Amino acid sequence: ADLTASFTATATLVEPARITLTYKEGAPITIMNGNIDTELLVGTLTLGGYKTGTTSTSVNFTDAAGDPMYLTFTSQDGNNHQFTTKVIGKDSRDFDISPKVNGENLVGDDVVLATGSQDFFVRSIGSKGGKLAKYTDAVTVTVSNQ
Amino acid sequence: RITLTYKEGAPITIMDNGNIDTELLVGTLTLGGYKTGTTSTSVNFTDAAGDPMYLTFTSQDGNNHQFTTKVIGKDSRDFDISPKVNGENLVGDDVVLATGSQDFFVRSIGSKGGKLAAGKYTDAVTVTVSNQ
Amino acid sequence: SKEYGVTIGESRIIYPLDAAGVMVSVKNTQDYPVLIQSRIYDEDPFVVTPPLFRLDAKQQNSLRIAQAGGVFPRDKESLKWLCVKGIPPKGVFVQFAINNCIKLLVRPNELKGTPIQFAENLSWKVDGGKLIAENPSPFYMNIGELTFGGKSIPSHYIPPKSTWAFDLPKGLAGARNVSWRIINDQGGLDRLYSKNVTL
Repeated sequence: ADLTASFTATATLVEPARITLTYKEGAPITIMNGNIDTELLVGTLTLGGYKTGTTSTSVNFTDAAGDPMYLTFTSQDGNNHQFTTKVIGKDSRDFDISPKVNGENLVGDDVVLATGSQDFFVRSIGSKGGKLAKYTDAVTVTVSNQ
Repeated sequence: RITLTYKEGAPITIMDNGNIDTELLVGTLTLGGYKTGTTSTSVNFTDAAGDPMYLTFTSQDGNNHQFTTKVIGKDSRDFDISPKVNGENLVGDDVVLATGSQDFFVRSIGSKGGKLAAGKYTDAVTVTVSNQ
Repeated sequence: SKEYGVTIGESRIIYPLDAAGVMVSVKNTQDYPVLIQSRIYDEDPFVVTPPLFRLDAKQQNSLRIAQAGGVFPRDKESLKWLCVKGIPPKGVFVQFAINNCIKLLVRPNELKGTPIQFAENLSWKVDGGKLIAENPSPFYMNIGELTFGGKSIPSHYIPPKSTWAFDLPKGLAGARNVSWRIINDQGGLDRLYSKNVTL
């Protein structure tokens, strides 16, 4: 004879929070009057690992200068020369978008980041001082996962 | 009377590719109340998906995310015991069951058709024990 | 080029109010050792142990999060952030550090049910160019997918027994159909709910 029974087997699956970041160094930079050229692709950032739905406002690149909307690079020599950069990217429609940088967005509306990874470009602005003569920044990339 | 109970294993971590690791102990089915001499081929674990050899678990979110599992017990010498799952079996893992009750481990295979979402997964499993 | 990465074993922590502690895994996914620095922020009753420790290449370790004291509403969830930073070892040079932050959801045992049981109950309205959600439940409703008039809207949590207003892109003039999924306790995108806006 055949005898039967049943039970509902159960499983719990969990989604860790993975954040990755790749930095690809841009060309070396050229002093022209003591100006560097504007829109110099300083470097390309690729943020990855995040869950689809992660937004641009949940990403905040911060540094010690704390200048809202700009990352500040400073000379390693003792002379304290400085220039500012912006962090910007493109959405699926090719519109201009930005993460927060020191807590504020430079350009665009809040958007959902591209699936998988999102490129951001670090682009030079200028230096409100003037004459630039290694320049360094230490940047924290904070992602506030949904 | 045949009994079938279950003990859920550790939470399963979804990998970056949306898949899961193989061989994870998803949970343990305990079969009991069968006649002495009952063999592994008299035991057929079935579910609605009906995939021969495999049990399929489904998300509870209306999104039908699925993963498959195999059902493998171990004898006293740590050889595989393969009951029938949806009518089918591995070759050579036919064995007389432990006396009284027998643990069968539900072992992960992986995603069936797409990236898995975190949450609760279930499979309503029926066991039929023949030759009783 | 240069590579960075911090993995936390879950994307949220559900912390039962008054519980001794919880554990969460942290993984250094890189080929160099880092310092793991962990901090709690408001939306110090909660203590992270260890607050700072070394984690070698491809190694995993666990933090304990423990509540010592503190006072929280019992009619509602509270929200904190656990932030986990991987500090790497020390003409343009830049060093990065990932600060991976996840919601720490403080849940009274006094609360009935779970979020996925009340996710349908969100109600929606357009006021002053914004899509406004009302959450009558005592849980944070962590929206993970939101669409209005068939257009994607960057999501945000709706706090307990409260509201959130979302900015709308252009072209949603007389749009009324809202769709949403919350993120469940395990970090998964939950079921699709669909509903018309009211006046």
